[PDB]
Amino acid sequence: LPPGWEKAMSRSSGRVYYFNHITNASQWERPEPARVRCSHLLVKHSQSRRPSSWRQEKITRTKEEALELINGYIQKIKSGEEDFESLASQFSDCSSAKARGDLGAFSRGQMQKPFEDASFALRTGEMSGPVFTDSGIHIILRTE
Ligand SMILES: O=C(O)CN(Cc1ccccc1)C(=O)c1nc(-c2ccccc2)[nH]c1C(=O)O
Repeated sequence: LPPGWEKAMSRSSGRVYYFNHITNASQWERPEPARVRCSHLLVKHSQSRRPSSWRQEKITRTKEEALELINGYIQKIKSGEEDFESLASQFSDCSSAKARGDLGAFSRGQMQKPFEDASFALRTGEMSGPVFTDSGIHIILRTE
């Protein structure tokens, strides 16, 4: 299977699913360019490198509370109840929020390493699960 993918078994159902340990993506169905383009939604927490954003001068949520927020945004995006662009614009603690989280194109050697690795392991159109860096917790959408 492509880079990072392993076969696993569901806790509730017993059905096979697939888990990517590089993007933290998981999906039911069976699953490198010089440059990729991604958007993200960042949720900072009290242990972030810079616990401050356009949304909130002092970010005080714990890492666990950030992960809970991230997982709720993933659920809404996957259900189609909200789209990624809209939750990024509204809720991302990154300054790219004002561009629907779009970061433009980048190559390896530019981003923090867990962000880069996840970005380059996603398929075009594919969204990560929670990705952790010193900025905080991310949802990454690879758009090209
Ligand atoms: O201030 C910055 O520009 C970067 N920081 C603080 C920081 C500083 C050094 C290392 C890691 C994080 C952030 O926490 C941050 N990271 C991002 C980020 C992370 C991954 C991809 C794109 C943007 N955005 C932000 C932001 O405030 O707007």
